[PDB]
Amino acid sequence: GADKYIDTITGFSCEKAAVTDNGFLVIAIDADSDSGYDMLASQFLEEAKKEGVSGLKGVLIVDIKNAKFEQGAVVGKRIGKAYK
Repeated sequence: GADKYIDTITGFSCEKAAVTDNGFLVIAIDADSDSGYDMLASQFLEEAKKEGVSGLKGVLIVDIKNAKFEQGAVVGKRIGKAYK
């Protein structure tokens, strides 16, 4: 699963992250803008796969300042995205 990867990037290259039930890796950053982070999403997706995280549909970037992490889901505007 993704726990080891998440535990390596948390507080390193993002503030919080989680895999959601629908198969996305959601990464929360201290964003200055409310859109435009697709390139970051693609870099994270590539890195997650390089570190052996399987089964991801994609990476979603959200702003730590407004996202709400719940069990199995993250609520908030996606400020960047990348698909498998």
